[PDB]
Amino acid sequence: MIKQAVILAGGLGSRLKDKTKTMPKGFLEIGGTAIVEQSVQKLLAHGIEKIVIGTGHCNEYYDNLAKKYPAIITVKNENYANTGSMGTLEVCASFVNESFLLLESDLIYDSAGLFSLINDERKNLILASGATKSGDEVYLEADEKNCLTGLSKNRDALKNIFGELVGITKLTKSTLDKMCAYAKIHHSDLPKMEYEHALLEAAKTIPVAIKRIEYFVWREIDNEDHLEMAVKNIYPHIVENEKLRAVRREVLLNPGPATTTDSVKYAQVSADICPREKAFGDLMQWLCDELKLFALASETNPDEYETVMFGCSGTGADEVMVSSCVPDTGRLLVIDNGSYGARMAKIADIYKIPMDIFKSSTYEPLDLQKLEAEFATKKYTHLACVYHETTTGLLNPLHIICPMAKKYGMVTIVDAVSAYCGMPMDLKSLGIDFMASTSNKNIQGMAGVGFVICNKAELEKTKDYPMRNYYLNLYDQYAYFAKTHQTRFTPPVQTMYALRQAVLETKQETVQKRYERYTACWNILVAAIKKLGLKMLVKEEHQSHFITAILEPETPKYSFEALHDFAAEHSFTIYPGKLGNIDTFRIANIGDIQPEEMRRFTVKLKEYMNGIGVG
Amino acid sequence: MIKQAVILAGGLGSRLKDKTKTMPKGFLEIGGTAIVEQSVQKLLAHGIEKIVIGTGHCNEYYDNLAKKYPAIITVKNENYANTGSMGTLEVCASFVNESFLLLESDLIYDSAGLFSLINDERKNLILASGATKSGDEVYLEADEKNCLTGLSKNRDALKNIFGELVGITKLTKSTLDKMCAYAKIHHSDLPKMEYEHALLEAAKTIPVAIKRIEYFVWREIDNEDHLEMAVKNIYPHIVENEKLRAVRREVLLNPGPATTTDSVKYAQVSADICPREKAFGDLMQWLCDELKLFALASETNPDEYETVMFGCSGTGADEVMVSSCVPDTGRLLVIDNGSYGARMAKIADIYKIPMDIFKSSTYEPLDLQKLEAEFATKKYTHLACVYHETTTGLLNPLHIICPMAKKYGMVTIVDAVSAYCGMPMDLKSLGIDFMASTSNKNIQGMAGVGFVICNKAELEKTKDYPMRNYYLNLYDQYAYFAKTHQTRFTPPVQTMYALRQAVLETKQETVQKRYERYTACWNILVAAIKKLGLKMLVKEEHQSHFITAILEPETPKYSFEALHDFAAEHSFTIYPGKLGNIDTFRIANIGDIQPEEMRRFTVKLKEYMNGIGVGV
Ligand SMILES: NCCP(=O)(O)OP(=O)(O)OC[C@H]1O[C@@H](n2ccc(N)nc2=O)[C@H](O)[C@@H]1O
Ligand SMILES: NCCP(=O)(O)OP(=O)(O)OC[C@H]1O[C@@H](n2ccc(N)nc2=O)[C@H](O)[C@@H]1O
Ligand SMILES: Cc1ncc(COP(=O)(O)O)c(C=O)c1O
Ligand SMILES: Cc1ncc(COP(=O)(O)O)c(C=O)c1O
Ligand SMILES: [Mg+2]
Ligand SMILES: [Mg+2]
Ligand SMILES: [Mg+2]
Ligand SMILES: [Mg+2]
Repeated sequence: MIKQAVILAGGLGSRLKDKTKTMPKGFLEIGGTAIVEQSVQKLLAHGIEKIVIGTGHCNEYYDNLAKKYPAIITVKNENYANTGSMGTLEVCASFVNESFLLLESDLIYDSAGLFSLINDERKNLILASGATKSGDEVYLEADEKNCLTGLSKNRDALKNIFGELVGITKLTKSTLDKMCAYAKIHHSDLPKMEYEHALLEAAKTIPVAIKRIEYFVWREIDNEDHLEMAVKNIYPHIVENEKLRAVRREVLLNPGPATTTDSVKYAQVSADICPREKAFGDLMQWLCDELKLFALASETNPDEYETVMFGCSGTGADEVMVSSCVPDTGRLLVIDNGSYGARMAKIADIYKIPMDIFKSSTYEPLDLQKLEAEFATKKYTHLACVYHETTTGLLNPLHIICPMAKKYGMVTIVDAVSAYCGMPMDLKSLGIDFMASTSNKNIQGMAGVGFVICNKAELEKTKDYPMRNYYLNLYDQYAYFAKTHQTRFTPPVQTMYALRQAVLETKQETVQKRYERYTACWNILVAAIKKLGLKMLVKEEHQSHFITAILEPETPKYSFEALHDFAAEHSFTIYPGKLGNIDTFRIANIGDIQPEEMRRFTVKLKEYMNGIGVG
Repeated sequence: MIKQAVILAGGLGSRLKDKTKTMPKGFLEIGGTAIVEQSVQKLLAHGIEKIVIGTGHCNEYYDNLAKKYPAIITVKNENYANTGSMGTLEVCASFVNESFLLLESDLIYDSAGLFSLINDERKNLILASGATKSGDEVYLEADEKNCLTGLSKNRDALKNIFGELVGITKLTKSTLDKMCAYAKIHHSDLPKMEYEHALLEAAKTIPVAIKRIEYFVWREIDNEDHLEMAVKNIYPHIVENEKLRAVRREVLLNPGPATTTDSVKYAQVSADICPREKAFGDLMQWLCDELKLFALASETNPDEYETVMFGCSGTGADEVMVSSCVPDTGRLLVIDNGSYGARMAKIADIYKIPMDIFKSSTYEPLDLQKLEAEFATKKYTHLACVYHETTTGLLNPLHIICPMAKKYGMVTIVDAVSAYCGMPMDLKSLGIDFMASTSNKNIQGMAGVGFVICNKAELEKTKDYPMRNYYLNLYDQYAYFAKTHQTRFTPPVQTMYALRQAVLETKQETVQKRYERYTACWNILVAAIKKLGLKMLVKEEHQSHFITAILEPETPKYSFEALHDFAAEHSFTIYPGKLGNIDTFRIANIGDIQPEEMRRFTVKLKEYMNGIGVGV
């Protein structure tokens, strides 16, 4: 997979005259957005994790772009006025360390050119098109292996015309080295070298193939004629082509699997791979390194924590923790104030772990005096509890409970399955030793990877615990990968590709802003609940903001099924209540849901409720 | 998703003169394949499981087509000479029970059209294109909501030209009902009604939207002019469009995950769905009902068997069996003649199940005499064993071992992780009570679903047993789905969509033909092994044909790393040996690997082996 890209954007764009006197031409806007920002989104959407933008003229526009996209690094060609495009690539190259995509800044293009270059086996590969009749075409001459032998804007300087250079090229680091060595040795005589020229030179000794997509839909914008072609013809075509790959968007109001981006969905599609290959071990290592960061404050040293990934669900991860972190020499206290706390107590009981339960209401907060009293008996070495009790939307105050458990010398075992990545978390100041979550809740990937983020020292303390199971044993799963850079058994390979994409998108959003978008959706729902006269099971002060239990209207005209089927006709999936003794329904707002989508849902809810005489 | 399609294929193709005298025009060939078989392939590749073809003219071409694609059912309009296309749709209608794609038979098209209709939220939807300059165009007139209000081959008879009808339309069953009711009402006065006519009438009371894809690449073939645009321009363009979506193909010579079809890859891409929804409960039910049939002979009663699916790996599925099927009141005998037999023994011991181990060589066949003497001690209520020991490619003779165990009163627990779907199996005659496998080995899906196919009577016996774990407990996982039509926990939804496609493609290939394909590759590999002077660790007669353990060459110039890195440069992934005291490398041939591709590998293997002095 290609993880890096370079956008060459130091040019003056002089041929656009007034348009570029104050502005790089990448920041021309078609359809409401800078063309280069669209390219940045297309690159990240295909799993590019680092975008090196070589800046020069009006570099401020790009520095300000980088503020919106953490994947961008800007590097200025201070001499941009007196070099060509090769000089800008030269200041970028020290930032490139593997194979990469190389893009011009004045392009619009069908993103299927990204996919097609990434998925071609040839390592050095120019994307080319058929005839465009656009002006300023760079023509490629190719040999019988379709490899580059000449290039020129004068079609008569060439021995054949294979296609036109699009400006999107896949290259190895070694090919870049060769280009930068030829550019450097010609700093005096060829000061305005264009990157194409150095690539042609490099192609003499390293084969550089050309992939000719006859009908590839693209346009470069050097001047006003190009812009006319872009605005009137090429852009609406690109829009249509990219919408052909759009996936049916169902808005899920259940707490996960939730609505996903289509870039997370398509991240599941990749070359087949043997998961014991080094490259896949490096991907699993990167997933471990990056997952645990979403649970730590930036000032907490990451090396104090480990991630342990398993092929299993959230319940699986909870069972890993209960069944691997509490020796028979200790005693566990489980907080049961919901289905997931009750589940952990039943797991501990199945395993015959010494254990008492602290039972409390599913919708009103825990008594912390009574809880501290149970810590104070010194009977408990370990505590297992849930952060967000998805049963009702109750948020347990683990910023209070778990540091208190630590003050009593206890190890903390935390189900954060529906909390992690939806709100900021710092395991260190939260006093949390082991934390479980999954790949398909608030991180917004696909189901199938459960994981435990561990205080490394407390993880180590379990090295000599008797195993209670095999597939779900925390220490062995951790120890084997530390030793072999392989995971013990076959993992959900494609789901792990999806998880990496969801990790990149969580870094792009940041957890803080995801929390704000979740809470904005929640704010809309609660206001509409109040207007309709509906009642909330949990008091707002005590809620997670990620799911809201709503009491069922008393009128016999209501049923869950009728509201559910109506909402489903409008592409909204709602969720039943989970309590035997109290009738509720639940509306969650996680995943890719947008505030306007929750607004549209409340409109439909009001339609339905009004139709049965509620509100 | 959309599970059903209909092809109207009854007409004469008269405008094609001699080419259709003896043949339906759907069987015109471009690129070596009948255009209508090309359409069937793209339908099947997008998850369609039933393709109803309405026949008439020379219906025998379509009946022979149906022999090659089991998803096809042909139904002949006997009166095709005296109806139009709606009459053929009429005789197909009772075979359609859901929303469906409706297709003309003379089409070539970008398959993106299937994907785009399936993923559009509007339930009744005509695919349209911009102007084609093709002749015989069917023009569509649309209202301000892009819904159909008129159509004609005569441009001037319409108040507006919204686009051209491609001939691929998504409809509900209720829209089909309406169309058929209107056609029967007009049997007398409109006996040659075209299906377009009836759809326009339905659109007067049911909104039928039009999805206009301006640059959509397609062509219908009614005459020689159409055929020329198809051959010279449209078909090469579709080929290019479809190859832009191709995923890089690595040939995996490791035993799973292995090379997959791109249709299985893209089956993971779907509408987000809450797994407790009835629709997804129905999918998991379908998967259970279909997975167990690849482990049974047709003469075996599928009602005697259940499937229990989990979100775990093959080791997880083995652990499900070991930890849920043997109570402390019994005693388990584990056969250990390989890594996965040993693994089941290690799991057994961690749970403290009463057990002995029957150890044997990892590359000599087990002594059936010694094993029977162990069974005859009457000390064991349960046997656990491995069908295919992918450690070495050693295939245990379970068609002897497990019925013997049954004759001795034993319950049988079988890891068939690397055996199931690569060779015909019948659990009834094999005497197997519990059989595990996964979604990413010989069934050729994506990893994440581990499952246990159970003798129903024996599965129900385990209700009495104390739970030893929770996530991996067989009975509780079975019973919950039986009671609720939901799985206990969140499953790997998208992996299950891919498993469904892999199931559909196994049904298309058949397990017998897949065994032949695998064995075909294995033969090629074995013949090249011998030509090079390489030695196999397991005797041919005791091998599975699915993975071959090869002795590493003695020369210091050999290394697994060099051979692996050279192979990988040519898009082949090989696998290291697994054995403590014998140096081997392994070459598997499961997954979508083709024989020509195994031949290409042996050519590169000879290049490497000759390079270091092996093989003359
Ligand atoms: N294949 C090129 C057709 P064109 O001649 O229009 O090249 P450009 O003038 O559009 O420059 C190509 C890219 O190269 C960039 N560039 C140009 C000059 C320079 N000194 N540095 C650059 O990065 C520039 O910003 C732009 O994105
Ligand atoms: N949008 C269609 C306009 P066109 O005039 O090409 O219609 P065709 O003659 O090509 O037929 C359309 C389809 O309808 C089928 N058909 C036609 C006549 C008939 N009695 N039964 C059919 O199924 C036929 O085999 C063919 O595949
Ligand atoms: C708090 C909590 N814990 C555990 C789980 C179990 O997750 P899974 O269904 O993936 O087992 C969930 C499910 O919603 C959850 O919300
Ligand atoms: C016979 C056998 N049993 C068990 C396994 C373990 O399966 P998994 O890697 O999915 O855990 C394998 C996988 O190679 C196998 O071949
Ligand atoms: Mg130019
Ligand atoms: Mg340019
Ligand atoms: Mg026609
Ligand atoms: Mg036709």
